[PDB]
Amino acid sequence: VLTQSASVSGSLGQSVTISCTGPNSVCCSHKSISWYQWPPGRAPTLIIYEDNERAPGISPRFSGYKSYWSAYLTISDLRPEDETTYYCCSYTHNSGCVFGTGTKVSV
Amino acid sequence: VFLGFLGAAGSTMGAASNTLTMLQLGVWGFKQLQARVLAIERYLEVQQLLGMWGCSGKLICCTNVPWNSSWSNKTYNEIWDNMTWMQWDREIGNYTDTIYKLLEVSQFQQEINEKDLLAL
Amino acid sequence: VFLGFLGAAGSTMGAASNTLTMLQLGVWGFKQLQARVLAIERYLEVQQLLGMWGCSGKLICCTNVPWNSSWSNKTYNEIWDNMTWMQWDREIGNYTDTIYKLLEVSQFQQEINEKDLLAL
Amino acid sequence: VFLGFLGAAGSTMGAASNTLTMLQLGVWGFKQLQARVLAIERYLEVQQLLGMWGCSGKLICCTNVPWNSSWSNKTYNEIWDNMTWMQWDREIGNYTDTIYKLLEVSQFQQEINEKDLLAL
Amino acid sequence: QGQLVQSGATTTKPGSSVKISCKTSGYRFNFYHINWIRQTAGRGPEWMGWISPYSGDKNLAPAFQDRVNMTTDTEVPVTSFTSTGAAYMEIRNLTSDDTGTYFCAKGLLRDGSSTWLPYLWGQGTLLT
Ligand SMILES: *[C@@H]1O[C@H](CO)[C@@H](O[C@@H]2O[C@H](CO)[C@@H](O[C@@H]3O[C@H](CO[C@H]4O[C@H](CO)[C@@H](O)[C@H](O[C@H]5O[C@H](CO)[C@@H](O)[C@H](O)[C@@H]5O)[C@@H]4O)[C@@H](O)[C@H](O[C@H]4O[C@H](CO)[C@@H](O)[C@H](O)[C@@H]4O)[C@@H]3O)[C@H](O)[C@H]2NC(C)=O)[C@H](O)[C@H]1NC(C)=O
Repeated sequence: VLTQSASVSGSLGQSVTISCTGPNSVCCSHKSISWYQWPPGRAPTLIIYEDNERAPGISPRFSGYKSYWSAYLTISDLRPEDETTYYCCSYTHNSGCVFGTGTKVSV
Repeated sequence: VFLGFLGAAGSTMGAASNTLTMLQLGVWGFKQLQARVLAIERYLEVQQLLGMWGCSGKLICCTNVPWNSSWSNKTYNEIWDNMTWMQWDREIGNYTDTIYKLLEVSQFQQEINEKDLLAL
Repeated sequence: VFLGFLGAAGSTMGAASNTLTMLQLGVWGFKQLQARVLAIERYLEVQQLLGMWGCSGKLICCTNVPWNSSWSNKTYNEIWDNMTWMQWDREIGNYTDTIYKLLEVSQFQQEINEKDLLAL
Repeated sequence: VFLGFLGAAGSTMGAASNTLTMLQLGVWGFKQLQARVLAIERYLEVQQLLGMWGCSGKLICCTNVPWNSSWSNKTYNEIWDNMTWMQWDREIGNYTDTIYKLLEVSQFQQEINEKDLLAL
Repeated sequence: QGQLVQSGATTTKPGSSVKISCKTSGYRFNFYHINWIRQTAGRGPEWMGWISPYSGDKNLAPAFQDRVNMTTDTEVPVTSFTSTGAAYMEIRNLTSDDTGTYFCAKGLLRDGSSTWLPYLWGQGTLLT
């Protein structure tokens, strides 16, 4: 039920921004949004949790935002390894993740 | 008496600290006395330091020293909701004396600032 | 030194508290030392408690605990103008440890309230 | 530990204070213990007095006692810029106990003034 | 640190019920929820459920409510902050729709609002 961007891409030096939104049952002002970097069929990676918090070791280039109706994932200064798919979560303190449709990128 | 408040030693730092839920001169005569002196030597080890930081009678005293990120570059949420006082101490144990000295000068200068303030 | 302030032991509670007006190892060598340790064990018995209530350096510290009338249902005028500290202590001696614990949590929570206040 | 802060003993009073820049019971077993008790008897000699003046945890506490010019009729500039703590102490050593008593009553009355203030 | 090694990538046919293991190391197994999440090839990544290796409390999705059995045996102490636990999970009326790689991941923190968030992931187990 949680939709994101169809697809985006950029080049080495610029930035992107992956959308993520849904109805009031999933989005947003009353829920926490997390962002995962997930290569298809392999071990994923946490990058952002509860809106704008960066996981340990995550480079300061990754940024998260959340208006009252949608959440974004800004990937400033792209690199070759950032060419993956991306998914967003929608969770509270006592629940489970409601993942997104999917958004892919490239350079 | 109840100096054993270790009850939350395996809990997270923020769950534990932020929101709790006549002798005879023989070998039991000199043993029991040295154990009585050895206890209050150490209670005054810390209560003196607590006095040198402007923290006498305070369990949670805020200071005037910014956090040098070289001590620990970790977030509030990955400290007080993830680590325990036992292991946080070990991670930051090397700079423990630099912060002490620096706490001491922040309070000493704060003592003379109020001295210049109460002179008016 | 002058720890004998009993001078107003027979006076009313409010008249007294509210408005005052090199050894040799022998039997005098180990006696005089234990008497010296036994004195400061007890001075730190109370000064530690005074620190656990936010009362360090205070002779009259006001607290944040309402008076449970089951402790003593008596008036201010029939306490501080009629009773003496010696006999008031005996009347309220049973609940003396309940109040201590309760004083301790009132100060601990007060330590984190100012912690949330100074965070802004 | 570092109780030897005499580093500025020959400097002027205002340059120093205002702006800094397991035993065995033998003759080393009872010697080392009495030296350990003799140290904290004296740390509590002063920290008790500091508590009786409303100065717990303070290196520079201002008081409520005006300066009796009969103690020393000398200027701020001929004290804190001319004399040293070692010799100033000797000059004012005779009245040192009168000021102590007087400090003690200024704090005791200040304890009941705030008592009348917090009663509202 | 920490590493969650999973089970083998063995395949079965519909009507069966397979168990997937998840052997942890390098961290206190009791301190963080274990979390299984399935990546079906013909759907979106679906969260299956976390269990508490300490409280023994579980929470699944309503799509696996009466279809999944998730358990953990006790942890083996290694040092003051290192344990070795094992996580097990099954599926009831299993079909071929449930085909995909299954992951196990430990929780993020142990307090706050992001407690169980699948931070450290495993190796995945190919089904089919
Ligand atoms: C010892 O170590 C363990 C392991 O770390 C500690 O256990 C963890 O404690 C933390 C809190 O410190 C827990 O985080 C909380 O998680 C709950 C989720 O549980 C809630 O939801 C369940 C499913 O809906 C529900 O069944 C629960 O209700 C009862 O059931 C269980 C047992 O079945 C029982 O344990 C409960 O207490 C209830 O009796 C339960 O309601 C979540 O709701 C919490 O969020 C709230 O609180 C946080 C602050 O804590 C706040 O920030 C939020 O906004 C929200 O208000 C909170 O996230 C964690 O789940 C525990 N388990 C782990 C990590 O595996 C244990 O506490 C340690 N004890 C000591 C003494 O050190």
